[PDB]
Amino acid sequence: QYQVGPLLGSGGFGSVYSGIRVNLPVAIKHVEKDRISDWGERVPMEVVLLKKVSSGFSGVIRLLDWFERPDSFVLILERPEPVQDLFDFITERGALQEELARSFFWQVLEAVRHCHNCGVLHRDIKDENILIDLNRGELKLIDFGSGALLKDTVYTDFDGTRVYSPPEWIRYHRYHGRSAAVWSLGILLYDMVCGDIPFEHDEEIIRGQVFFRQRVSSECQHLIRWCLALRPSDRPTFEEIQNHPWMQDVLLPQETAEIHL
Ligand SMILES: O=C1/C(=C/c2c[nH]c3ccccc23)Oc2c1ccc(O)c2CN1CCCCCC1
Repeated sequence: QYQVGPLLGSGGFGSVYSGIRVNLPVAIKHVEKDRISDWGERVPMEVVLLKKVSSGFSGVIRLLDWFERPDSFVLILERPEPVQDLFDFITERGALQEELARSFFWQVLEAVRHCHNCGVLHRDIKDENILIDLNRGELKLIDFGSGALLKDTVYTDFDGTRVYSPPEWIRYHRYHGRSAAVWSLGILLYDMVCGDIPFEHDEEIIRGQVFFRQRVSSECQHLIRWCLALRPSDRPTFEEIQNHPWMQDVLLPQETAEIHL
């Protein structure tokens, strides 16, 4: 049913190949049964999570199908072409212009709101888990493998990216969903405007003091420092982020593509 192309990447979860449906581009993701920690209804949680979010259009990668095998699951995912993940795109072009960071950040926030509206919390938002559809100028979120059903009580597990994790996890091994998500969005927007993440080490995370290494407007610094408030409840809601003066007059993905890509 698919034509396996070349390997696109791999970790200790699995391996993802480029592929063609027999005519659409897809990505074929192989996950080891040995290596899954969280299961759902029996399937890897990613599958539960993607079915929940994969209705309709959005800035989330769609699950086209999946298969079980003796020792592994295989997920069949949308693949835009051409595409570049945001970690790459930042490595290559350095810190982004504010206008482009605003366009990308908005789309991320729309994708994250959509997951929450569907009861899904991603738990590993970061540049590497974001794909850019270069022709249309649209961002898509990938890798729901550390996700969870969204809930209002405390989380005690985390298998996301440490440097993107908030102070309350580092210190207490506890966080709530939306507020830990807003923190990682703070790390992400800093990453976009500065070209790298603000904190490398547990104690800089706990300290939460933000130093800017690049010229960044004041409103953006304000937004970033707000998402990165040490007390969870001092962090903005998604709505407050989107009503932030720095977020006004965002460009369309298509204008973003014409100007910047
Ligand atoms: O869940 C994953 C996914 C889904 C895709 C859906 N369409 C695509 C198109 C290209 C690449 C990946 C995809 O790609 C994944 C996933 C999990 C881990 C991982 O290391 C990759 C491959 N990645 C490409 C290289 C950058 C580092 C991470 C992203």
